Amino acid sequence: VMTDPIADMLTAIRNANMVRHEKLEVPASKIKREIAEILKREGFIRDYEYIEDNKQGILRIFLKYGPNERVITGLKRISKPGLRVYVKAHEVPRVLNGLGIAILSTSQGVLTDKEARQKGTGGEIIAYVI
Amino acid sequence: VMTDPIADMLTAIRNANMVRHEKLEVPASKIKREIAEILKREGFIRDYEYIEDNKQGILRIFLKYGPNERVITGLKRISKPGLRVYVKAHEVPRVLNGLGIAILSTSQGVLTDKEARQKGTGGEIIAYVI
Repeated sequence: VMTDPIADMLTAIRNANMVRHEKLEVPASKIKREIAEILKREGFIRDYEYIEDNKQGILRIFLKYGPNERVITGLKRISKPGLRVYVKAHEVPRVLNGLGIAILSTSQGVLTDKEARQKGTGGEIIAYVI
Repeated sequence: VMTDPIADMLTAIRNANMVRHEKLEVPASKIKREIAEILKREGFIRDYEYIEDNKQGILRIFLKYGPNERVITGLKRISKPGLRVYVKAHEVPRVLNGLGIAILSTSQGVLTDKEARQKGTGGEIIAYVI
C-alpha cells in the first residue's frame, strides 16, 4: 500500500467531521474500501456505499454524530514515507478499550490491531482512529 | 508433533545429568535432533552426533559440566495430553535473560521462544529448560 491516498481520505473525513457534514465522497480503491469497512464495523461512521460517476469509482461515506456530538475524535495517518511504522506479530499493540483503533496493512489484508493479534500477524501501522 | 518421545528424551538427559555422565544415546528423530541443536546452541550441552547403529539412527549427546558442576538446572516436557500449552504469536513469552528457554513446535519448525517472536509465529510449547 501507499499512505498518501490514505492521508487524503483521512484528511477529508477529518474536515467533514469538523463542519459536521452528513456525508462525503472520495475516489474508491480497495484499501480505502477496507478502511471504510473497519470504521463502519467499529461504529465510527454510519455507513458507506460504492458508487460510479462518469465511470469513475467513488466511495460515499456517511458520518455519524451522537445527539449532536462528533463520534470521531481524531484520525491520523501513521506509517508514511520517511517514517515507516512496522510491527512484528508479537509487537502489535494491544489497544485498550476506549483508546481507539490501530489499522495495519498486513499480508492478510487491512485489519485492526485486534484482528492482527487473533490472526497472528504483524504489519505496517497505516492509521489510528479515536 | 508427539510429546511422549520428547518426555522420554528429556528424562534420559535428566538422569544422566544427575549421576553426571559424559554422554547418553537416544534413538534419533527430527524433533529430537531439533531439540538437541537448540540445547547445543544455547549452551546446555557440549555437542551431539547422529550415527546409524545396526541400521538405526542414534543421537549421542555429550553433556557439559562446569568444573564438575551441572550446566542444566531443569528440563521438562510441557504440552502433553490433558495439559496442552498453546500460544498465539502475540502471546509467545518474553523470557528474561537467566530464566530459561521455552521450546515450541511451530508451523516453521521447533524454535526457541526468541526465534518464534523473531519469526512471527505462535505454537505449542513442548519443553522448557533452565
